[PDB]
Amino acid sequence: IIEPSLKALASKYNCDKSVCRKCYARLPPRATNCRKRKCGHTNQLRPKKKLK
Amino acid sequence: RGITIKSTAISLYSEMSDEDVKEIKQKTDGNSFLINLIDSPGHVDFSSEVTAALRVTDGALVVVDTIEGVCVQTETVLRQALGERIKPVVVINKVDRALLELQVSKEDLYQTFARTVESVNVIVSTYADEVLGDVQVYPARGTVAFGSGLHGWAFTIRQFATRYAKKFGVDKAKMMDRLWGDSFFNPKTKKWTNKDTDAEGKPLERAFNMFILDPIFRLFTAIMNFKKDEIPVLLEKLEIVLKGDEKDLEGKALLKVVM
Amino acid sequence: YAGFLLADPKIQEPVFLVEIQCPEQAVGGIYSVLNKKRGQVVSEEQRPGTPLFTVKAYLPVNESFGFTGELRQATGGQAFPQMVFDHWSTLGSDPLDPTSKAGEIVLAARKRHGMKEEVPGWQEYYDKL
Amino acid sequence: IREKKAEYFAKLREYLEEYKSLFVVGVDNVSSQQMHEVRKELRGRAVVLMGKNTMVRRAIRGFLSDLPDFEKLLPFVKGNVGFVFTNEPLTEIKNVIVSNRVAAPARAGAVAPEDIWVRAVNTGMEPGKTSFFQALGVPTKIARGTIEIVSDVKVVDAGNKVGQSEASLLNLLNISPFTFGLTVVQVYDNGQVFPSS
Amino acid sequence: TYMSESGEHIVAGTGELHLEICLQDLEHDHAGVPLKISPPVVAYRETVESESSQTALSKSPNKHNRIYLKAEPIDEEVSLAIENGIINPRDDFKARARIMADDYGWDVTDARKIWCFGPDGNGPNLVID
Amino acid sequence: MKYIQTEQQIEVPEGVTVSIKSRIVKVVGPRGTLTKNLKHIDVTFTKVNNQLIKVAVHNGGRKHVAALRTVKSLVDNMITGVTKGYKYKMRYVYAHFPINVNIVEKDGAKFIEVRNFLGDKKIRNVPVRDGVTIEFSTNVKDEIVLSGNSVEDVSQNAADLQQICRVRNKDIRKFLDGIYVSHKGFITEDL
Amino acid sequence: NEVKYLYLRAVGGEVGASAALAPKIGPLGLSPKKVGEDIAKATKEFKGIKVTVQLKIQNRQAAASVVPSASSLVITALKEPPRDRKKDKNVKHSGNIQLDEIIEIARQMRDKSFGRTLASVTKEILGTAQSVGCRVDFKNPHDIIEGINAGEIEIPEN
RNA sequence: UUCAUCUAGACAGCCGGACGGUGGCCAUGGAAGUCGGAAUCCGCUAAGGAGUGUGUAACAACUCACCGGCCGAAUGAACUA
Ligand SMILES: CO[C@H]1[C@@H](O)[C@H](O)[C@H](OC[C@@]23C[C@@H]4[C@H](C)CC[C@H]4[C@@]4(C=O)C[C@@H]2C[C@H](C(C)C)[C@@]34C(=O)O)O[C@@H]1C
Ligand SMILES: Nc1nc2c(ncn2[C@@H]2O[C@H](COP(=O)(O)OP(=O)(O)OP(=O)(O)O)[C@@H](O)[C@H]2O)c(=O)[nH]1
Ligand SMILES: [Mg+2]
Ligand SMILES: [Mg+2]
Ligand SMILES: [Mg+2]
Ligand SMILES: [Zn+2]
Repeated sequence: IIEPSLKALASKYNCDKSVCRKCYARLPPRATNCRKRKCGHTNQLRPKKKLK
Repeated sequence: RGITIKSTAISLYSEMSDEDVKEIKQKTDGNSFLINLIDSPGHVDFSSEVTAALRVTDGALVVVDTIEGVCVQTETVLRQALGERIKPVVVINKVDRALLELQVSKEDLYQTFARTVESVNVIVSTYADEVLGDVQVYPARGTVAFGSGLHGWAFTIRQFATRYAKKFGVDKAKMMDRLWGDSFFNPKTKKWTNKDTDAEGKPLERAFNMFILDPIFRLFTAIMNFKKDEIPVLLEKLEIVLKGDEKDLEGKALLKVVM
Repeated sequence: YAGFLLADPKIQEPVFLVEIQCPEQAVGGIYSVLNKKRGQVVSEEQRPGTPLFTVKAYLPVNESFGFTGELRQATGGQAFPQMVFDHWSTLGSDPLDPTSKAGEIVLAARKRHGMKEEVPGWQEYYDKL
Repeated sequence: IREKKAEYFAKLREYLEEYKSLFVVGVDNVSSQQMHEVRKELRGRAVVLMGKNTMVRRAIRGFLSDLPDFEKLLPFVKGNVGFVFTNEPLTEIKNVIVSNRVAAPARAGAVAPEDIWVRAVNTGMEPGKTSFFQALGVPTKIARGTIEIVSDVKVVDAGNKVGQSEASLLNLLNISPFTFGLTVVQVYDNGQVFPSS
Repeated sequence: TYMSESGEHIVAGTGELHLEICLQDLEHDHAGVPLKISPPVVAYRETVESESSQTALSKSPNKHNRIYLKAEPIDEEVSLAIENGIINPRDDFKARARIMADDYGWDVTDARKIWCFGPDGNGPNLVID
Repeated sequence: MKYIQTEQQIEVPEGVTVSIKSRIVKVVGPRGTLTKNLKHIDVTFTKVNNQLIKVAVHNGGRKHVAALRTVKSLVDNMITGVTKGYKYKMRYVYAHFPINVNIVEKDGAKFIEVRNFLGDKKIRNVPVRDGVTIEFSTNVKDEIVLSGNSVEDVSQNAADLQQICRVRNKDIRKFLDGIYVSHKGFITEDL
Repeated sequence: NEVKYLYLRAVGGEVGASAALAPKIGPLGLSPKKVGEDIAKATKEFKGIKVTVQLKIQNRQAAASVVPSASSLVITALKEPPRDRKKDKNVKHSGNIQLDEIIEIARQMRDKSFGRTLASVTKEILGTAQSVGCRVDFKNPHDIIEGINAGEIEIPEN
C-alpha cells in the first residue's frame, strides 16, 4: 500500500492527465488542444479515466 | 494444486517442562499433553469444513501473514470461531518474507505486528459474546507467537522472556509483559523508561526491536551478506550446535539450518 | 388452448430470495451486481454492533447463473449470499414474439424439446363460429 | 453595473451618516454561518456592512468633500474587512463582536498553527473506526467495546499542513488547532481612530 | 444434490472452485463414469394476463360437441393459497368457499362451481362453470 | 503583427556580474558561474544601470516576441541559480517492493543506481550531470535531493531518474511505482 | 448521564423500525422496539407526515419529541385528511390555508430563523408552501410574497 | 466583424466563505443539492443553485457556480476568410 500523500504525488503524473479523443495522446490536465500534429491540435479532449 | 480442500484430523503428542505447567491458569495434572489438530481449508469455497472443524475443536490457531495483514478470509474464519465460542491464538507468519522482500529496517516490522494485532483484536472484540471478555489476543501475555512457518522457525515473547532470565537473571513475570509496546531499555542509564523522551537526542529503540528483533535481524544481516568470519561469533553467542556438513553452507540456506 | 392463447398469454419465472451478509464498505457492490441481473432490493438491515449489513433481494433464477462469482468479484469476497426459491414473477414481455425477451427463452425451450420453432397460433385450437 | 454599485455607495452613505461609530473588523476564515450568527446577535444594536474594498475606498473619497472627517479611514481599509456601524457602547460591542469563536474542523492540507498531539484517553467510538487510527500509526487497544489510544502520538507538527489522513482522524476525534473569530482592526468613533484594545 | 423440476440432476456447491473439485471427485472416484455438465434448465409457469377478449370455441371431431370458455388471471394471493393449503382440493364445496370468498373477494356462485384444480389435481389453475 | 519594439526587463542583484557577448551569456555569482548559448534567438542585450539588463526585439512577429520573453526567463534562471541555487525534492513511491537507490561509481562517473524496482532484477543507472549534487536527506523517508546552479541541468537529471523508473506492461493507474519530484525550489531557504 | 442527540425523519402517526435505529441506537442499546413506540407517541400529534424526532438520550431516556419543520407544519396546516400512502403513489398536498397559520407557524420559527421581522419568516415558511404546491388566500404563494413586499398583507410585528 | 467585462479595479493567477427555512414536495428498500417527475422560492445577504462535479447503501467529506482578499491595465467570447 502507498501513503496517501505519495499516492497523490504519483497520481499527479500517472492519473491526473487529459487524453486526446483523436490520437489518444496523454496531455496536461488543463490543456485545451492536443500537442500532436497528427490530430491537428484538436480541442477534443477528455479527462484520463480514473481507476475503478 | 498447492491448496487444502479438506479437513483431516491428526493427533500430536507434546512433552513440556514443569516450569511452564506452573504457568497455566487451568486445572491440570502431569507434564504431557495430547493435541488433536485439524487443518481447515482457507478458501471461502471450502468454508463449510472449517465450520465442521470449529465445532469439533475448542481452540483456533489463527495464522496471519505479516505481509498481507488481516485479509477477508481471516475476517471470515475467525468470525465463525467466535460464533462457536472458540478461543483463538494468533501466530504471525511469513516474517521471513517481510525481512527479505520489504527490507523493513528497525521499526516497520514492529508496527506491522502492532497493526496486525489491533486489527485481529478488533475482530474478536466485536464478535465475542459476554462469556469470556478476555478473549482478546495479545503478544506480551503470550497469546501471540511470531515466526516463519516455511522456514520452520517461530518464537513467542514468553520464549524470549525466559531466555533472558537464564543469562541475565532479571525478572521474567514483569518482563514478559514489558518487552512489548512502548518500552525502551534506555542504555547508559539502566532504567526501563516508558516513553521515547527524545533520549536527549538520538531517540532510542524500543525493547521489542532492541531485545527481540535485533538478534534475528543480526543473524539475517550476517547470513544474507555472507559474513563468514562473523557467523560463528554469533552462533556460539546464540548457543547452537554444529554438524559435520551444515557448517559448509552458504547464505539463503543457513536460515534453513540455524533458525 | 384457445382460451389461453387469447387472454394475452405470458410466462412466469422463478425468483430467488437472497440474503447477503456484507460489511459496511462492500455493500455497494451488491447493488451493482443486482442492477446487472434485474434484482430487486427488498430491505436493508444492520446486525447490532457489527458493521455487517444484511441485504435481502429478489434475484430471478433465470438471471442467477454465475451470480455469486460476480457478486464475490464486486464485493471482494466479503459478500456471503444464501439463495432459495421464493415465488414466481410474471414476465411483462410477450412470449409469442420470437425477438422478445420472453420469446427468446421460450424459443430455446421449443428447439431443445424437439417441438416446432414458431408456436401454433390461436387460429389453431379455435373452430370459427 | 455602476447603477447597482451606486445604491451601495448610497447605502454606505446612509449608514455612515446615521450611526456614530464603526469597526474595521477583520473577516478571515469566517464562515457564512458564523457571520449570520454575529449579525443576529447585533439586531438593532448595530449593523454590519462589508463589501468590495475598492469601492469602499472610492465611495469615501467622493464623500470626503462633504464629509472630510472620514479621511483617516482609507489607509486601514485593507484585506477582507467589514464595517460594523454602531451607536452603542463600544465596550460591549467589542465583546459581542469578538464573541463567536468556533472550533473549525480539521481541514486537509491546512496549515497547523501548533503541534497536534493525540492523547491515550478513551474515545467511546466503536472498534469499527480502528481503520483510521491504524493508518496514522497511532497505537490503539480496544477496551470496554471502545477505541482507547495506547500511547501519545503526534500526528501533525507545527506549521506542516494537516494532511488528508491526519485530518480525517482529527475530525473523528473532534480535535482542531484553530478557532476563528471576527477579530478587529481599528475603531473609528465620531472622528477619531484608535487601537481597538 | 437433488433432482430438479425439469428432470435434471442438479449438484449444488458453495462456489465455482468448490463445485469444480466436487465434480472432479464425482467423475473420477465417486461415480467412476465419464459425464457431461451444462447449466440447469430453469422451469417456468405459463399464465394469462387478460380476459380472453373473444370467446374461445372448439368443436368435437364428430361435430356434435362444442365448448365455449374463457381464460382469466387468477390473483396472486389466491395462487399462494392453493399451493400453501389454504384452499384444498379435498375440501368440501360451499364450505371451502367460505374461506375462499370472504378472504379473497370472489363471488360464492363461481367459487362453488369448481370442477378441478390443475395440474396434478391440486395445482393453481381453476376451472369454473 | 510586427511590433516595432518589444522589451523585457532582466533584474540583476548586487552580488552577481553578467558578461554578455553577442549571444553568449555568462553569469557569475556567489555559488558559481553559468554559461548559455543564445545565438539561435536573434535578440539584443543592453545594460542600463549595472543592475538592470534590457533585452529587446525590433520589428518582431508573434513568435519572435514570444521567445523574447523566454530569453528573460532563461537569463533570470541563470541569475537566480548562482544566488539561491536550485533543489528538486523527489519521493520514492512503491506499493510492495522498496526501491533501492544509491550512488555507485564506474570509471568515476557518479551513477545513480536503482535496484528492486517492482522486483525487477535489472539494475537501472542514471548518470549525474556535472554540477548536480546528490544527497539523501535523513528525517524524510525515501528522499533524494538534487541541487545545482542551472535549472536546466537540475530538472533534467531529476527527470532522468523519473523516466528510468516508468512502469511497463501494467496499469499505471494502479502500479504507481516510481520516483517523482515532490518539490521544486531553491537551495537557500525562504529566499 | 449525558445528553446525546439524534435526528430521524419517521413518518407521523406510524411506528419506526430498528433498521434506522440500530446503526445509532445500537451501541448505546435503547431497546430499538422501545424506541419505535416512543417515536409513535411523539409523532402521534403529527399523524401522516414525516417529522424530525429529537432524541435527548441521556442514558436511555430517549426524548421522543418532534422537532418542528416548515414542510411538515405546512402540510399539517392543510389538515390533510389522512393520506393513504398505500392506495396510490404520488398523492398531492394542496389547500387554501390562510395568512393566520403562517403567522402562527412563523412564531416557533423566528426563534431559530434569521428573518428578524416576522414578515421575513412568513414568506420563508410560505415559500416552502410554493414548493409544496398548495395555495394561500386563493392566490399563488409567490403572488402573496410580492403582495407582502408591496405593503398590503402587512404582518403583525409581534 | 460583432457583442461584452474594465481604475467604482476587467481576464488569468493564489487564498477565504459557499449559508439558514431545508432531510423543499412527491416518490424510493435507501435518495439528505448531486438515480428520478415536477416545483426553480424565500431570508440573511459582499454571496451562495432547492446545486457544479467527485463521492456515500443513505449520511458525511471535498469541489464548482456565486461573492470577496492580493496585484494593477487591459481582457474575454462568438463568428468571418
Ligand atoms: C435451498 O435448496 C434449494 C434452493 O437452493 C433453491 O430453491 C433450488 O431449488 C431448485 C429450484 C426450485 C424451484 C421451484 C421448485 C420452482 C422452480 C424450481 C427451480 C427452477 O426450475 C428454481 C430453483 C432452481 C432449480 C432449477 C434452476 C434447477 C429449481 C428446480 O428444482 O427446478 O435448489 C435447492 C433445491
Ligand atoms: N516466504 C514464505 N512463504 C510462506 C510462508 N508461509 C507460507 N508460505 C507460502 O504460502 C503457501 C501456502 O502455504 P501452505 O502451508 O503450503 O498451504 P496453505 O497455507 O494451507 O494454503 P491452502 O491449502 O490453500 O489453504 C506456501 O506454498 C508457501 O510458499 C513463510 O513463512 N514464508
Ligand atoms: Mg491449507
Ligand atoms: Mg496486462
Ligand atoms: Mg446519490
Ligand atoms: Zn491528439
